[PDB]
Amino acid sequence: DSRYEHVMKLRQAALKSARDMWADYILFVDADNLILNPDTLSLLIAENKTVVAPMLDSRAAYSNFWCGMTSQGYYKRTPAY
Amino acid sequence: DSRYEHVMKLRQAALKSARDMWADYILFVDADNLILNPDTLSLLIAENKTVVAPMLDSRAAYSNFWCGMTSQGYYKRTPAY
Repeated sequence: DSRYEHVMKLRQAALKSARDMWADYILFVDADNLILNPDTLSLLIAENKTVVAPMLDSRAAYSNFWCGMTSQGYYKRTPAY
Repeated sequence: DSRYEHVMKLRQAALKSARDMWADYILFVDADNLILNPDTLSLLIAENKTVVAPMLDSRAAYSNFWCGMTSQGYYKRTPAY
């Protein structure tokens, strides 16, 4: 739980630091997320939605978007996955 | 001629602190002009031009915009004034 707390605090500090620089957008890459296609940022920016997140592939079913949380926020597959 | 070169050194050192902060627009007001009509900033913003300036008034003909430079950048009263 200390690691969860630290990650939350660090991301919150990043967001706070991106509001005092008067900056549109804040794109949160992480360690291993290989952003291959060079035009990712332009294609996300030119779409005008508040929180958008491209769908990265993988080797198996795993990806980076759910389709439904049941009662306490755990995966529930919905046939539109 | 030793005061001018301390005037520019205080604007060219201001137009540089509004380019490293990502700040649209910059309003140069010298502490001698009465900014009366409280909607001057919105009315200037909504005009969408590169360098725009309100036409303040004064007791005599002198206002803050010329209408022609002759050869050496000194006033010439074009009949459109």
